[PDB]
Amino acid sequence: SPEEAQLWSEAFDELLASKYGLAAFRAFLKSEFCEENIEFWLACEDFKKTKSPQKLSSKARKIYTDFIEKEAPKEINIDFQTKTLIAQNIQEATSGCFTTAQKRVYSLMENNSYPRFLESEFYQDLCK
Amino acid sequence: RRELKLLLLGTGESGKSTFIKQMRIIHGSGYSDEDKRGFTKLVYQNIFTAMQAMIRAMDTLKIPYKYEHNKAHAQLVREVDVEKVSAFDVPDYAAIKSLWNDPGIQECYDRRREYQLSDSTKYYLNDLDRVADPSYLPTQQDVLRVCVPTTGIIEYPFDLQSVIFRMVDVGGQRSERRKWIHCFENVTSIMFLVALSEYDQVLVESDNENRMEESKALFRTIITYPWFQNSSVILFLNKKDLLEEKIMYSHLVDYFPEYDGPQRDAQAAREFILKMFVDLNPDSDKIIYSHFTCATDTENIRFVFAAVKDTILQLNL
Ligand SMILES: Nc1nc2c(ncn2[C@@H]2O[C@H](COP(=O)(O)OP(=O)(O)O)[C@@H](O)[C@H]2O)c(=O)[nH]1
Ligand code: ALF
Ligand SMILES: [Mg+2]
Repeated sequence: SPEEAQLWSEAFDELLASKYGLAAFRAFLKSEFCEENIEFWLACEDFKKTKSPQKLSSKARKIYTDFIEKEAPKEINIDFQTKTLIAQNIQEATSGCFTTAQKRVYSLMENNSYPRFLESEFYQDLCK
Repeated sequence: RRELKLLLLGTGESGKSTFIKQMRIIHGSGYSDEDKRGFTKLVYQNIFTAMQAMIRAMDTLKIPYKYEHNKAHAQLVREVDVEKVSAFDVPDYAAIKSLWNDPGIQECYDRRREYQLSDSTKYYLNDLDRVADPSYLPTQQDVLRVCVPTTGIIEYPFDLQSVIFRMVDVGGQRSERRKWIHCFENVTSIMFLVALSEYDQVLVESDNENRMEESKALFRTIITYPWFQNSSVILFLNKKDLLEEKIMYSHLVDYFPEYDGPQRDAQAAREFILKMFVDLNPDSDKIIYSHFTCATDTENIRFVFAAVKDTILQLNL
């Protein structure tokens, strides 16, 4: 509907909340090749709720090699200081190792990608 | 619809998104009274992010705070989430107010070359009162100073009288340079930007490495690309107003020891800077246009772009 959508303009969590919209903003982040940041957060959102130490030391090596490691395929745009930080914690990983950049990457979208999505024509033609 | 594609390039923070906004000013949508309010949230976060960084430096470099209660204020500032900020507290104001005027933090700002600090930091913090005013509207000058990274690649289209210039905004970190590939098709001009200030700084993506030796080698490879030899390359030595600040204490001879020119000259140094960049061209038949710019100055930007608009239209038409 055109109201469920107009609800998302309010704030960035309203867009994440809906399911349909989460697939389209990705389809737009793809259209600006900055999808590696959106996939990472959902890698962190599934990481934060993980329980067993086995799954905590192995999943932690999936996301690193992907988004962090030097010349990583989906290397998200972040510093060397946060990459040095998360480089010493993975050994005995815990729920709050990544959050350092997770919050940086969320800020990287709320302040750049998301606003442009609300100005995008695919969003606005959905709002009628 | 007469179209010409242009590319805005440069190393991490040479002042690219600042141009994109400047183009929106002079020949574009403009920034009305209502739109300025959207920025508010960030301008805050920028000062937070500006401050948070200077606290870590107090740990890092081992500089002591003079007033010992300022440590408890910085501890309060440490634990504030940069993201969830929406209105500006009086205590956090006072916490920021206090620490800025702390002479240990003023000593920490003298050496901002030794770690990462948004250069618009001294801009925001001397006019805190205006900002910390609950009925504060950011000027046009404040929006330019904002520090909002560009991730991925973006097309900001603008229609000039004779032609529709398609500018390409891009991310300036090694991590984002792999993406640049998807836009090199159909190119007429590159607008390579270099931060004149970043001659003594080190890069964000690594330790113990000089930023201009990054900008030199990067620039160098862009040229060598053969899909760009039928395209006009324009150099932009940005942040010249900061170079005048920077040149007065930091000596260029401690970083590029070749420089035969004199110290303490904002001009003499920058006239050697353009020589090092323009000494990296293999092609003698290909020519390099160069303008010096203060990217956050709309009047200085309107003269360089008008002289550049005339430079490009004479080439490809
Ligand atoms: N003093 C000064 N600051 C600038 C100039 N150009 C850009 N900046 C600031 O430097 C930061 C980086 O600008 P940006 O366009 O994001 O560079 P990018 O990171 O390469 O895209 C912004 O916070 C601007 O306020 C300039 O000419 N002079
Ligand atoms: F360093 Al950038 F956009 F290139 F913030
Ligand atoms: Mg940028």
